[PDB]
Amino acid sequence: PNIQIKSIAGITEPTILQYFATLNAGEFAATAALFAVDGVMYPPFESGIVGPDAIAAYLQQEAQGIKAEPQQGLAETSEDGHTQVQVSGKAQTSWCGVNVLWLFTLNQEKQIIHTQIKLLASPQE
Amino acid sequence: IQIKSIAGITEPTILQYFATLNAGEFAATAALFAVDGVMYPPFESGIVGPDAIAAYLQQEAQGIKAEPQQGLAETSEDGHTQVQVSGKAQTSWCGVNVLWLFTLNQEKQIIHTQIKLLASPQEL
Amino acid sequence: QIKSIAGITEPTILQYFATLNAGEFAATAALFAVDGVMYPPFESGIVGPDAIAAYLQQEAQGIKAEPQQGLAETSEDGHTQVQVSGKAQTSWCGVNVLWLFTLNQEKQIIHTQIKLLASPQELL
Amino acid sequence: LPNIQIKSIAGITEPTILQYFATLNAGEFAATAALFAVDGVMYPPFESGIVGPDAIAAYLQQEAQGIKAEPQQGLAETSEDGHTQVQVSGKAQTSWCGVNVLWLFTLNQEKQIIHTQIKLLASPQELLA
Amino acid sequence: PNIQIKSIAGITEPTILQYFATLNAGEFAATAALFAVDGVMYPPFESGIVGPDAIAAYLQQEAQGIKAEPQQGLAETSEDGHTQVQVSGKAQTSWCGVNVLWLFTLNQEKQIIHTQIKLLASPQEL
Amino acid sequence: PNIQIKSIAGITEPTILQYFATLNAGEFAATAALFAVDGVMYPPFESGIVGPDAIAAYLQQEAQGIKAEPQQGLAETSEDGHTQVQVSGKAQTSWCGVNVLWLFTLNQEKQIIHTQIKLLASPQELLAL
Amino acid sequence: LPNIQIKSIAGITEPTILQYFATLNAGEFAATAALFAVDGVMYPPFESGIVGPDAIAAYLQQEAQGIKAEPQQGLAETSEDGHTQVQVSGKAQTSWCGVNVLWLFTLNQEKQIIHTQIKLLASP
Amino acid sequence: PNIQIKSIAGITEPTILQYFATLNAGEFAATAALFAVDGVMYPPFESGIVGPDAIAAYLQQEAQGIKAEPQQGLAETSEDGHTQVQVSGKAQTSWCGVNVLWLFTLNQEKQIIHTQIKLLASP
Amino acid sequence: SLPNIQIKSIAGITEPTILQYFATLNAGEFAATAALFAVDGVMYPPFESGIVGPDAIAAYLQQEAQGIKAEPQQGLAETSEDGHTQVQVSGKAQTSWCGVNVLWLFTLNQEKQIIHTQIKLLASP
Amino acid sequence: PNIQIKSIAGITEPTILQYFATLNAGEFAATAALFAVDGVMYPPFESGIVGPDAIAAYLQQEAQGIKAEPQQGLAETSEDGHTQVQVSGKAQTSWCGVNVLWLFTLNQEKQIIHTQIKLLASPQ
Amino acid sequence: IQIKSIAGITEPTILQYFATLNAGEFAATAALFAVDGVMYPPFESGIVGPDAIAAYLQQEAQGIKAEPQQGLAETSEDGHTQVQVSGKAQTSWCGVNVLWLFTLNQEKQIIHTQIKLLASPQELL
Amino acid sequence: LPIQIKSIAGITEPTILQYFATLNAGEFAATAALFAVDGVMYPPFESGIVGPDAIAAYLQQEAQGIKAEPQQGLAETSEDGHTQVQVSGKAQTSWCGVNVLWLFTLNQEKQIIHTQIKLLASPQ
Repeated sequence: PNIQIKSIAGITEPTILQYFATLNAGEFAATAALFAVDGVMYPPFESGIVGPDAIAAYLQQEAQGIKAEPQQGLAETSEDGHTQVQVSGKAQTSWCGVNVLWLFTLNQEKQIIHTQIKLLASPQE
Repeated sequence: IQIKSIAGITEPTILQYFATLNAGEFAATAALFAVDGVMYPPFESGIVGPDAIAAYLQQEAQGIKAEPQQGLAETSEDGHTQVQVSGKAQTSWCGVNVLWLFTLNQEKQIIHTQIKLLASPQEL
Repeated sequence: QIKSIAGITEPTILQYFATLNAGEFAATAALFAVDGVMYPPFESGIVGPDAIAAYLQQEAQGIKAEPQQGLAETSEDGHTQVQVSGKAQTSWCGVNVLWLFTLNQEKQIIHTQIKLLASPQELL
Repeated sequence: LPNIQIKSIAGITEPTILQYFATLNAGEFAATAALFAVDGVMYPPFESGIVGPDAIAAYLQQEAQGIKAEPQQGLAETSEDGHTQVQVSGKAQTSWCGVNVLWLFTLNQEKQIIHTQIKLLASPQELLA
Repeated sequence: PNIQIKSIAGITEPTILQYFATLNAGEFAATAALFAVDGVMYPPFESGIVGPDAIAAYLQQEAQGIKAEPQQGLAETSEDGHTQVQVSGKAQTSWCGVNVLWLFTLNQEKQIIHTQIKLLASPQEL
Repeated sequence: PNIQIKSIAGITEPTILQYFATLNAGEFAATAALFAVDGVMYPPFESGIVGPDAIAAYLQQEAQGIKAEPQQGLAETSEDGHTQVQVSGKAQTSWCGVNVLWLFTLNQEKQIIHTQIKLLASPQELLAL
Repeated sequence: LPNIQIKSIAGITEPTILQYFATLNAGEFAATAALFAVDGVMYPPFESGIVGPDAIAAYLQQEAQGIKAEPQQGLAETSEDGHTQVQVSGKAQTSWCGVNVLWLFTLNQEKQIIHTQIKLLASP
Repeated sequence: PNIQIKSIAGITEPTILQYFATLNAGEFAATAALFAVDGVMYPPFESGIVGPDAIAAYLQQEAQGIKAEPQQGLAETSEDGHTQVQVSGKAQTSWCGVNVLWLFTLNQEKQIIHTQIKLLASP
Repeated sequence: SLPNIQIKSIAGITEPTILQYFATLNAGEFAATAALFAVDGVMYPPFESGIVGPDAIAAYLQQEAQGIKAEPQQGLAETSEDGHTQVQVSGKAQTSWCGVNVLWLFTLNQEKQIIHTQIKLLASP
Repeated sequence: PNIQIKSIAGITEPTILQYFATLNAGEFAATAALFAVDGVMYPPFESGIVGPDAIAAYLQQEAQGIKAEPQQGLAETSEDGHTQVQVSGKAQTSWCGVNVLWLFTLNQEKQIIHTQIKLLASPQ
Repeated sequence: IQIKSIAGITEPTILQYFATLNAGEFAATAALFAVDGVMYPPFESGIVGPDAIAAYLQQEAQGIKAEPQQGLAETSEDGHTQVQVSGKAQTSWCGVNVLWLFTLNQEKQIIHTQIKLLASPQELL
Repeated sequence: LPIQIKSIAGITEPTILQYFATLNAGEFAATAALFAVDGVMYPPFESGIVGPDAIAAYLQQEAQGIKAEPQQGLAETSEDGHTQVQVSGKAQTSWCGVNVLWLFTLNQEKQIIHTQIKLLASPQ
């Protein structure tokens, strides 16, 4: 299946664009494949999910019907060769919509070692 | 906007090179290359770095649709990735069959890419 | 200096080819009537000199037309029909082309069209 | 990549003439020069007659930069010999100064500019004294 | 003489496997045999060599002591029943080794109609 | 043409034409190349030989004096896309000539998956009196 | 490269001024610009101030092409602070049209143009 | 009078272009004017010549026949606000041309403090 | 066929044994090449061990030097106190797939026989 | 300390003469200065030593009391503007002496990008 | 770190001349000369060939600091290069203003170099 | 400045191949240089010619336009260290050929001490 994604201001990291594109297409396999073997997805509020297999199972049930809408981002390369990425935008679900900051850390080979979402909103929690 | 899948190719950089080339994101395409990454177009000499590359693409690559059908990718001893991709290039005047070659570094940046036309006795 | 074309003396046509090869796309578009149409081979149909000049600025970079010969006819309405056959070489591919044109009474290009011929035609 | 805006000149449909203005406007001084016959002459308003396309492209390369011609309307005649006379009137602007202009052209049987001349037309000068 | 037949990732087309196998074992009459009667082998530098007989002579003198090491390749079937094959790898001669793209076009009967070698740039800075 | 791939009545599958031509020319690398990675040559009296490398090795030692003279063959296409081929003929070595049925099985890509030999009644078993 | 015509201007003997006109007329826009201080300002007519030689030279390259300055006369005075105030009057010709002009120049102790300004003499 | 000088690669310093242009057109008064009050001209071989009056004098009688043809030069500004200039080229006379290095040192105000010629030949 | 022998000029080199070394090499004629050596003359090819005597050398050149074209461009020659001649020649060795730049080293005895020759390639780390 | 600067037949490239003159004089800092910033001296048997600082370091401890005696050499200029130099002769250090081929490559600025040493003959 | 640039001078031989003299590398300086190259110092007669030149430099040029400020260069018809560099030379006993002249052959060896003293603080009373 | 000879069967002695290759090229100066200082060339019928200078001079006037075509030869080494060579073939001109036997005696340094030619034929 062919997938589409809106390009994200300040980001040309291909792993990051693919992460968003796959997610909005339902290809949770391709999304989880972007993680390294021991890569960790922390979603909002729930505990960390490890490895492509568990990650892709998590997405299959929970991440259906969410549309990620990243507007902008920044990427910096640390001393150890890892890449740190911040991306801001909106999530839209079938109930309501929120503002979101997505955090990624990629290895020397651009596999997602970990990613963490935080909502942009103050003690309504 | 517009990431077509390519049989046998799942490498995000490769899919996006063709995706961005199909839009007018010659800067987005260009950014996929390493700082000293080379783009040898067919018949011209090697164009070094994302800046030159995005310049080249802005004047010459307008109105071209790459239509990659299939590809294979292999990992060398040095960690580098070798990719071949085949398919069509449609221009306003004619459609040709094309082999795209790519070598990626350990960081998935295109170190070099080369195009070879598929066709026999065609002069200059 | 404006090369001749066997069988063709009609200035608008000589000027059409000469201006394209030298990349003078404003000159090329100026030959068209206000509502003149350039139908390139695979795409829509481009109206007016402003549009036409734009299109020629992006796609027709690197092109060389090589008309060999032509014919021309004058219709009952005062218009002039011109057929010019030859080769068009771009950085990808060279093709055998037949340019069709229709000038009005003032010798402005009302519309032009490009048609392909053959070359890879073995068959049994 | 220059934006190309092609005027459209009232009463003038002779393509060589529409090219002439189109070319000058966008800086294709080579194209402009191509429009002349081999021994064709361009008389700009103040200097002497410049001969042949090679010279004319030189002259236009250094002098005509930045210039915007704005031909408004025109007339044309076809002579007994097959030549075409053309008169086009309008404004020529520079970033320093704008005047009103009559461009004269003559074309040979082959629609090449044999000669073109510029004539300046009175602008707000008060002979009203 | 020890014969080492390597797989070629993505390539299972027997004529193509044979071409590489024969070259490496120095069976250049077998290599030539894979071509159509009017088949053309274009080496990288010299002009086109026509027919099995010429091809076999050429390989007898020039191709001695070469090792082709194809890595991977792709293929495509045209409408005319022909097969296009693109194979990429290294060719080593012990004086020098270069990276190469082999192109092949096979007719309906799997005979090589024409094959070309194209060199790929190696360390060539500025 | 000096270099020759002889036809075999009934047989147009090129893998098979090449199998016989290469055997007869001694080009055992070319022959072994026809087989898939895990292809098996079962010679008539010995156990199966697996993979091109082994098959070339075998043919280098045991098939040096050999002349296959295939006469005719047939082929069929199974449900799975494999091709079955039967080719009957004579095989002459320096020690003895026999009547032979060669069997082949080709994958979808026309590589030899397996081949077998089956001896046929010869001129002298036919002297059954 | 260019030959430099250091035209006399009645009333003006300051070389920076003579050279400002001379370099302009020879097409030497980088020479002209060099006459300014590092933070010197050229106020052309109608557009805003342009600061520094590089910027000035750049501006001159695109806009000043084709123009002959024809200064006729000028006057200079030295201020208490050691600066020099110069007015020069005359024409600026183009191939299409001539305007009368007043060039103003203030120079520093080191004969650099710290600023210049042009005023056209007319009233549109 | 209109004064002529073929441009000098790497030099835009006006006092320097004036010097050569005045020299060539014979205006030795104007040349001398470029010097500070105690400015020195060292011509080839002979001693210093101090101030405009002496310089003009000197130029009137010796320099009449010479076309200086400077081709290139360089200028840099020392810490003392002075400018140092090297200009190289040919000096033609009606009998013979030689290659020349001209040296100039300018004060803050761009007057020539001192200038020195040197021939490039080895007879 | 007796090969036609092409005695290409080599700028700076006039010693026939050296001009003929290349010329024979190019013609096949490896036996003629080998004859240029003294009885105990040594050919050190690149990477491999030294090879002694015309017999051994013609054997070696028969199997390895097939389809190589030496392309010597210039050279220099000096005569030592002992009457021997020291020659260096630089140039290209072309095969049908690739070329390298080459320095040939030669030492000739008083009788212009090659007592030893050594080749070195000019590239790589 | 007496310095002796021998001519090298066939070789007039100054960097190369300096390399040898310097080495034989104990001026390793100078020798090292001949190399580009990222230039490499490969000595025989050991691995490559990058940069002048390192190269001077190396030469200070290991290279004392070596006398290079180059005899003759050839040079070439490549398409890229680099120079390749091959120099042959003897290295002597009293206790034992060997025949040597020095190899050099210079950039467009005549700095040494890499130099290697190859030992030659006498063993058999 | 080594090899200072000189305004307007890109000729490596000249850069190397100054750098080497400043550090006491008279061997490196002398080596820039052609075999028959001449160093005319300002008061003495000309010194021929690298061996002599290094000798001269060993006993007269120790303690010198040359401070070239700028220079120019021209290529003559015969392919020779002509270089003029001006600046200061300070020794322990006194400083001077100097014009260094150089002539290079086609191969950028120094054929000859000459020193001209420029007028210093000499008041003309 | 390349010269060539067809391979001579049984001969690899380089002085001998050069003699023929120089001769056929017209390079009679080089042919003469193969002889020792007191080397003698006895041509057919005429008296012996001594030394390269005389030899080259002779060859300049008499050897013009003759192509030697040696087919086979033998070489032996005597007890004195000299080399005795016999070569047989044709000597052609554009009119008519004759069969020839060349004899050569070389010194230890492979210089031609003497050569003699004989016609093979019983006419005249």
